Amino acid sequence: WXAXCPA
Amino acid sequence: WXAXCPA
Amino acid sequence: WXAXCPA
Amino acid sequence: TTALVCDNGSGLVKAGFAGDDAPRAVFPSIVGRPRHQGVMVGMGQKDSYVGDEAQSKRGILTLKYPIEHGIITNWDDMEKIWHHTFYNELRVAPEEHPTLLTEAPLNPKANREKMTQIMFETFNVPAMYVAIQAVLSLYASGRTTGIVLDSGDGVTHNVPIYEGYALPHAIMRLDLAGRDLTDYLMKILTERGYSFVTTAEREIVRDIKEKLCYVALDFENEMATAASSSSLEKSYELPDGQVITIGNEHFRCPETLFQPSFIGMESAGIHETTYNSIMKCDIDIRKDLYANNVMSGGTTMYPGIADRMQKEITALAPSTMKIKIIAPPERKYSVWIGGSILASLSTFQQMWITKQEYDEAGPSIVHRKCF
Amino acid sequence: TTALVCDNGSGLVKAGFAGDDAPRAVFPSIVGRPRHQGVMVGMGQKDSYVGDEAQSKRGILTLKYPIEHGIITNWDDMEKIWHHTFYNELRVAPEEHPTLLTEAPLNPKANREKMTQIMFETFNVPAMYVAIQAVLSLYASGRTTGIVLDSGDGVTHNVPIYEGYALPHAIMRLDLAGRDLTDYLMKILTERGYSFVTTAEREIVRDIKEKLCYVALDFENEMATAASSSSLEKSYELPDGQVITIGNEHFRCPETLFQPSFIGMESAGIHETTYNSIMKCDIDIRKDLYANNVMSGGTTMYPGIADRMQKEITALAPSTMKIKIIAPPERKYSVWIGGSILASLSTFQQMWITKQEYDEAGPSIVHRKCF
Amino acid sequence: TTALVCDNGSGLVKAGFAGDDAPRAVFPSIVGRPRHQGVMVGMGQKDSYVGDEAQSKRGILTLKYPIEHGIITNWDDMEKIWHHTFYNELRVAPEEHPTLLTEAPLNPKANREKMTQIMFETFNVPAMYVAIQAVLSLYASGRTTGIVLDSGDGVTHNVPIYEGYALPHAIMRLDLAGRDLTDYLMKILTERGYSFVTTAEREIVRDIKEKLCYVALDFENEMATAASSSSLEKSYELPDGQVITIGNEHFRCPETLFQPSFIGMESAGIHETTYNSIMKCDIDIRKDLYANNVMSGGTTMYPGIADRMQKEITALAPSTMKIKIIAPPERKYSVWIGGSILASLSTFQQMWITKQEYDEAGPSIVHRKCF
Ligand SMILES: Nc1ncnc2c1ncn2[C@@H]1O[C@H](COP(=O)(O)OP(=O)(O)O)[C@@H](O)[C@H]1O
Ligand SMILES: Nc1ncnc2c1ncn2[C@@H]1O[C@H](COP(=O)(O)OP(=O)(O)O)[C@@H](O)[C@H]1O
Ligand SMILES: Nc1ncnc2c1ncn2[C@@H]1O[C@H](COP(=O)(O)OP(=O)(O)O)[C@@H](O)[C@H]1O
Ligand SMILES: [Mg+2]
Ligand SMILES: [Mg+2]
Ligand SMILES: [Mg+2]
Repeated sequence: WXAXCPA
Repeated sequence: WXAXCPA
Repeated sequence: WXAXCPA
Repeated sequence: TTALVCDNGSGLVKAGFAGDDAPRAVFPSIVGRPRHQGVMVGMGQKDSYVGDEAQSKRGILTLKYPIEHGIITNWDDMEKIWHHTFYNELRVAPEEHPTLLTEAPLNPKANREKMTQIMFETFNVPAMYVAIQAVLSLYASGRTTGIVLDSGDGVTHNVPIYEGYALPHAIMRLDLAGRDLTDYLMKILTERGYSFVTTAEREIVRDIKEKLCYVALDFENEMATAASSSSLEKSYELPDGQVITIGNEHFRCPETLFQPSFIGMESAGIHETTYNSIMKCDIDIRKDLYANNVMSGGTTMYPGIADRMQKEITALAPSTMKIKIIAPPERKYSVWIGGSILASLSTFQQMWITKQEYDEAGPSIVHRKCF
Repeated sequence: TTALVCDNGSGLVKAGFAGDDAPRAVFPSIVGRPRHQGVMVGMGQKDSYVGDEAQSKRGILTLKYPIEHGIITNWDDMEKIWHHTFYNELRVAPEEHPTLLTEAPLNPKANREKMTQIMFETFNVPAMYVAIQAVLSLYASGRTTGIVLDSGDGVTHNVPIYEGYALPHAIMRLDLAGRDLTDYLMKILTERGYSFVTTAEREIVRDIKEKLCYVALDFENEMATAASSSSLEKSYELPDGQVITIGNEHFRCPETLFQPSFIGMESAGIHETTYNSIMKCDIDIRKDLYANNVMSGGTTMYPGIADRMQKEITALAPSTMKIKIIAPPERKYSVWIGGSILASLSTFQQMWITKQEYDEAGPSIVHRKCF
Repeated sequence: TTALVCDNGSGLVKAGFAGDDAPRAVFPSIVGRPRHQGVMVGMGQKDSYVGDEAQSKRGILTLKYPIEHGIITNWDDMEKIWHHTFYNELRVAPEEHPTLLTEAPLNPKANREKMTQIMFETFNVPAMYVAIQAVLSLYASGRTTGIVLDSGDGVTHNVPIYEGYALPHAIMRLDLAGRDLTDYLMKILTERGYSFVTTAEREIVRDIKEKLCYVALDFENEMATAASSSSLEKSYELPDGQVITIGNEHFRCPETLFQPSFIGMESAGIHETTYNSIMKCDIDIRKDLYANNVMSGGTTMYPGIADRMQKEITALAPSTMKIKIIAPPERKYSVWIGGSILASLSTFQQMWITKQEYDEAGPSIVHRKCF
């Protein structure tokens, strides 16, 4: 992901 | 170690 | 060699 | 000519033409690059091995999964994997066959839009489609009502559907999946004495989890039995030849699904998320949702997972309600089978995203059809 | 009487009573055995020298470290080292003083259990304890929140703690340490003319690395400056009297910490592992983790390591967040200082593993208290 | 015209054009100078004999090997040997033919750069290359994966290669070789009595070692049998005409390879170093490395060395792993054959170090191509 978690 | 790496 | 061993 | 379904999973890419009963080619979603010196000249060393070739010689490669947790991260790596699939596995020119792809629910719109753009511009597919994986799993199951637990490799989502009317508000998405279980197994195999750190060693641990791991009916009793010096001790042979012995690690790794607090995750287990998703639906619906539980994903392939989840749900659900869990033997390829069924439907042949439709709305028409 | 803390490191055993501000005795964790003929008779020639005496006459000995990467390998050698410590360095009878030890995180249950068994049976310590080294380093630093980088001689772990609640899922352990840096320095000191192969020569190379080696702020620019025939050239005097000259080797050896690919290790550098461990905690925690970075271990004693890692993390971390690295002058004995502080706490006096609690559950009760 | 390969060994210089299946000229790497007076005038006693002529009249010479332990010590003598080769053995002007050399791993940047400079300035070779001997041995073996044990006369290295990607961190180099074995045989021939102290007598001892010495399958049993007054007693004839009898000395001289403690060396035997090098690679590589062991050099020409090494490795390696040792009959010229194969490759024709590339970077561009 972009915010929260990686991906 | 026992498996992986020596120790 | 230069240090350690001859050569 | 004929549509082809390319289910891009988070670790196993499955591709094959529509109408078949099984994927034609299944290879790991791995792109590996050389790590050591290229001393030998003239033998034919490529700069990047993709797919089964990458795993064949993983001892000199740094494998990197383009998809993590159901989201593509390295778009060049995904272009490489898609080209390798289309031109080496199916051995077809993608300029003729419409392509159907699968995406997990509750995913960034940028991901799916960029996927459509790269598949529609770099290649020349005359049409394309993106469908939710659990909907395809429900299609493969042959029914029309039920709650699907598609515990993939990177994601574990849960889409409840009644009479074909999916409820896009009880959809629960969890980030626990096969990759996290493999990482936890790597972390807890250390306790016995084996620490697998490199990516190839991670693949070895994944193989160990695939071969030996299983879910106990009751965790506390199984742990006590294992600690009481019982026969619950299997042996695995590493590629180097030396044999490792696994104690209670082989039923502690898949217990993370029912207890995400093992890896410090706030969310509840898969059984509790399924019960909550069933609860969030209408009251008159769950009479069928309880009795039409559907499983998919090769992670949902642990021995005894079905009985454990049935017991947990029956404990959570009212006592006077029949809880039936459907676990077909083809759970690993259920999403692909459903995709092949859907792509061959006569009614679905109009819901494609044609090139004329794409060229007028840009890489944003993919929101015309969202499940 | 009073508890004594015996931090068993991977090359430097530190022991001393609790309440003191510095270890009483620090000697190498080396057990040396004679290698040549015992020609002279009547000299009191012992069959195994342990500790400082082993290093004093290392020219006729085959030094062997019982610990490799924070792991006990030769249990007879560790029994010898512990007996030598308790009966020659502290000069106490261990049957009275409870003993506190330190163990690296993600270490085998077998190793720690065997250590507890050998101390409770061979010696008669009325109580014992095993604590994570990073926790003791945080205790010594005087704060309660932060991320500890304890880069010892054998292991380099990283335990993030917020408000005293350590997160046992962002703990990253690396096998790069002072021993591997010494081996790499031996390998690259070849390139100038220095073939250190024997164990005594390994100790000489370790001394060279301790004295001259340092971490450059920028690696490529430092390589350019060194190769441009600049003044970056120090001289060292070997024990036999011959002076050696070191060029760029003295800042390439400790760069392996930030680039483990130098010795063919897939894992990323210490800065990248620290950033990953910080990002593996909760989002609201890193406000203090970035600003409370803590260093320990005398390897972290390379000149300029703090500035280099601060620059690397600031490059990795968001630009609008303060990155502070704490490098106390007592980094070498930080773990022992924290252990002495903890063993003297009034609250900790109940968390001991008494002999009564040991003689009931066997050498497995130690998992009552794991950090 | 055509490239020529001049493998500069530590006692046997092998030179010849590329594409041939065998070296054209093989002569000892010996530079001899007169030692006695010159009472005879007109006999043409030169001031320095080099090559086969030096060994022909070694009775009045003091032979001095320019290369010791694969390291050039006397550069004037090395220039003399190179000139003698190029102008008497191959009988070709070196200003036209590109030259390929062999150098041991973990060998000088200093001496290798000096050798490049001396061949680019004293001679006018339009191109030059320096390659690791073990890589050339692997080329000659015809395979692309394996672990090479090139036990030369001055050095004994071990370079493991998988799929053409050598791992430059498991490369183990040992200083035990044919010269040290000859010195040990010289020292232990004193037991039965025959002791050789001059350089010509050292050559005689080398001939004895070449002819009679062999490696026993089990050292203890063979020693007991020899000490039990058995038939293990060979006879050799000295040049003058007197016959010496060798008892257990002939199978004790090459036992130093598997037991370097005989001459007070801390390092382990060649079998143990090979096993350690195999273990230092990745876990998934060892399956092929165990079954693709490659031997080269001539101290590996001892009868029964392959069986002894296979037995020792199989004892060390896991029981369920196939251990195969490749010992081609052309082990003596394996490095030269590999060099001839490599210099004739079409892909290698661009990896040369041209004179234009040399005149811009000075005697330092050789690090453009390091194996
Ligand atoms: N026999 C097995 N036992 C346990 N897990 C398995 C087995 N076979 C495959 N898996 C798991 O299946 C996952 C890959 O298939 P799947 O669950 O369909 O996900 P994806 O399609 O995203 O790769 C991985 O997590 C893998 O470890
Ligand atoms: N001044 C120094 N410069 C570089 N390294 C040092 C220095 N002082 C100590 N060390 C390193 O510290 C290590 C030993 O102390 P420490 O880091 O606490 O580890 P351990 O307790 O496991 O022996 C060795 O790797 C040693 O080389
Ligand atoms: N048949 C043999 N028996 C014993 N030693 C041999 C034999 N053939 C060669 N050697 C030894 O091998 C060495 C020369 O060959 P090699 O090991 O390839 O070294 P180099 O590369 O210096 O020529 C010398 O030590 C020589 O005595
Ligand atoms: Mg899936
Ligand atoms: Mg420490
Ligand atoms: Mg050779």
